[PDB]
Amino acid sequence: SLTFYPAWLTVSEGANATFTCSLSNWSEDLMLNWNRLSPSNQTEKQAAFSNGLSQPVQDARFQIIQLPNRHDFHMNILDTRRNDSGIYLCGAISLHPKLKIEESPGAELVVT
Amino acid sequence: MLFTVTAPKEVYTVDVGSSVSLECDFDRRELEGIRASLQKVETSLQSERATLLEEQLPLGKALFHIPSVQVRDSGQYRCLVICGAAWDYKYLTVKVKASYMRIDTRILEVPGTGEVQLTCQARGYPLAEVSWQNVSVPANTSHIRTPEGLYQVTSVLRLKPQPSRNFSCMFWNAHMKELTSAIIDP
Repeated sequence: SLTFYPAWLTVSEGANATFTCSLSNWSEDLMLNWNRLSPSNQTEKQAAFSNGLSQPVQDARFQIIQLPNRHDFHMNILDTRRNDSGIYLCGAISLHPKLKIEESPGAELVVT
Repeated sequence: MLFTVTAPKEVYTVDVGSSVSLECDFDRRELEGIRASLQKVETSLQSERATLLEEQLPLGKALFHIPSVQVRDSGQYRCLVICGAAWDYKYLTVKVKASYMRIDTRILEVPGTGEVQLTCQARGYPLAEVSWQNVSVPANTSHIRTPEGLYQVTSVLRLKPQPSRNFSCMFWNAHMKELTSAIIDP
């Protein structure tokens, strides 16, 4: 299971905002994605964490940092803008032994 | 990597008994290690109904073919593509429909009362409403589910038979935006 907290976060433009994605189980082969929801609740990939590296899709303000306990991650939006306001989640995939995808509940960001 | 998957169409509307081809596109710039799959999300296990048309993979398209779609195939799916140390996915929704095109009709005279009883019955999907054209007396309309998940809708009208009048039962399938009808001559 995955949690993504706080469920609601409100910050002023320019704030460097953080959500925390927390995994029940961490594995070295796990790949972790940070998604945003569209108006039709489609997932849209923002960044990924794989092989110890954070990789933004198209906006480098979206950064993922794995914390020392390996199971918790900070999903950081640097220098927030009003257009960042929306719903986000995290999702993890494992390939072995079988394929397994899990998603956290959504969390809402409001940037004012 | 910068690997992403996109879904050009999010909602597929499918006639029961016909195929779908569910599509997700991916970034070719980001081939041997590509793994594309489709899960039905209800848990989210890999689909046993869909066949990957793997010849489209070189074009940057994951296309999954499901033959003879049934009501139980309706719902949300997830397409997933993994490319090396990266992955992405999209959700797709299959909505199903079945026209209320075959309408069976019956006419009976009700013993004792002198009234006539008119029945229309049809199967389709989703649930149709029935009305009887230019009839003030309300009918009794009900439904069951068929083994394949369709609705069988039955409408029964009981009234004094007025001379030279035909009765028309009108099935309204709101989701399809379809009106179908049958005429009964008593």
